[PDB]
Formats: sequence, structure tokens, C-alpha cells
Amino acid sequence: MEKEFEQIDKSGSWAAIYQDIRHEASDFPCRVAKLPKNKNRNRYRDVSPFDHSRIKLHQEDNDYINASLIKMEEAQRSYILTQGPLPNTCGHFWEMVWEQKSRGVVMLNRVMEKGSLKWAQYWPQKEEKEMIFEDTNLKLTLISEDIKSYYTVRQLELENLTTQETREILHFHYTTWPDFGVPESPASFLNFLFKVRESGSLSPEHGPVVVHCSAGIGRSGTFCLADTCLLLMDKRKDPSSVDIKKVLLEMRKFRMGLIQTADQLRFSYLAVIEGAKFIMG
Ligand SMILES: [Mg+2]
Repeated sequence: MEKEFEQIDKSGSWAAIYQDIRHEASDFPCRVAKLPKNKNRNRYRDVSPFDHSRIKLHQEDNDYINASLIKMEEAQRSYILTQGPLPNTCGHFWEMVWEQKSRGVVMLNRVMEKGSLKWAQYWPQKEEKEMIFEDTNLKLTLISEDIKSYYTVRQLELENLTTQETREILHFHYTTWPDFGVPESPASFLNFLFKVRESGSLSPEHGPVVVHCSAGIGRSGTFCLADTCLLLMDKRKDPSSVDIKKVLLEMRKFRMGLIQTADQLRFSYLAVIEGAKFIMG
């Protein structure tokens, strides 16, 4: 599958293959995302969850969050992909984490987008300054933080203030994806994926991992896509039969737009190729 990658490179046809994908991709209604009452719950007018796979919040008012369940039947793994929370949706974000019983959150964007403008900070920066989400009745505490060269892992305590029940959530933040373009080497992204796997966060004993970036479709899509293709290569008789384009189209049945550029598609192929070589040994 590496020689095919070499053939697409030699051919210069990454854009063509990427457009074949956008063309073939599923189209399902997003009627709930488009209701006038939810406008302010979407970060981007052109990225919405399909009605069929959207995550529903359990509380009473309005069950809408821009988040989709991606359920990969053959790999036996599920992910929830969601946009970076808005100042008004951080309460909803953690309510979803609570309700879906997720153990991990994986973030692939910057909160200070490029050098532009800091986005809503949805976890506490300081141990002594915990956050209380009044609308969803949740308290969130930073317990520890470990800053490595290419990612930061934080341990958070999430408490449901109704029941006083408490859960440890692991937050994995990949911090070195370049502000434009894609990493030239997938080695730190793969190491990050393997750290998240090692943590047990992706175990089917837990709710699905919550994955996000800016719109929850590009960098996020790369994480989910590389993870799933690597699972399938490890699970199939013939690891050889894994077709990344087919796996991505399958993912796109659950959330639109996964993998946002031809360069991200090529990077995803490259990460699966290098991952396989590493997991091959
Ligand atoms: Mg301090």
C-alpha cells in the first residue's frame, strides 16, 4: 500500500483522489443542526452533524450539540467527533462527556488559533481555578498536567454536582501540528496516538473517546482515520486489504468533511504506512 502511495506521489494525483472522495461521500440531512434556535451552537455554517449520527444531550431544554458518533463496526471502535467548544457550549461539551461515559478527550487544534485569537478555554488552566458549568450542573478540576515536547496530557476531575459522582477524564492535547500544512513526518502524531491507546481511553470498556479540533473534521478526521486503519491492519487475515479511501468514506457516513485537504489525506496515508511498519514489529 506504500507503493500505491509512491504512485500517487509520482503521479501528482493527491487532489484528484481527494476530490473523488468528496464526490463519493454520503449526504444525509442535518435538519436539527440547521434549526434557527441552534445557529449559535455551530462554530461553522458549513460543518454540521447528520441527524442520524448526532449525539443527543440528555437534559431537558434542547438536546443539540455539534457532535457525531462515528461507529466503526468492523474495527469495533467508536469515536465522537465534535467542533472546538464555543463559550456558550462548554457546559454541553462536558455534559456529553459525562452522559456518553467517555474516559478521554483528544484535542488537535491550538486554543490560540495560529496567532489570531484565543478560543473558549473549556478546561481549567490552574488547579486552584476549577470551572463550574451552571447550565449542565458539572464541576471540572485540573488535577495534573504533564507537558511533553509534542503533546500535553492532563488529568481532570469531572463531577456531576447533582449526584456528587466523580470521574477522572484524561485530556490529550497534541501541540505540534504546524499552523499551516501538515507535519512532514508522522512520527510524533503516531507516538501521540499510541500514548492515547496506552492510556486505555479507547477501550470498549469506556464510552467513546471525544475527539476535536477546529471543526472536528480535518485533524480530527486524521486521528480517527489512522487509528481505525491501523486496527483493521492488525485485525485482518490480510492487513494488505485495508483501503484507506474506503475506510474514510465509511467514516464520512457518520460525519461530513472528514479530512479537509489533499495534503491531509496524503499525511493520513503516510501515518498509516509508518504506523503499520512500527506495529508490524
Ligand atoms: Mg499554579
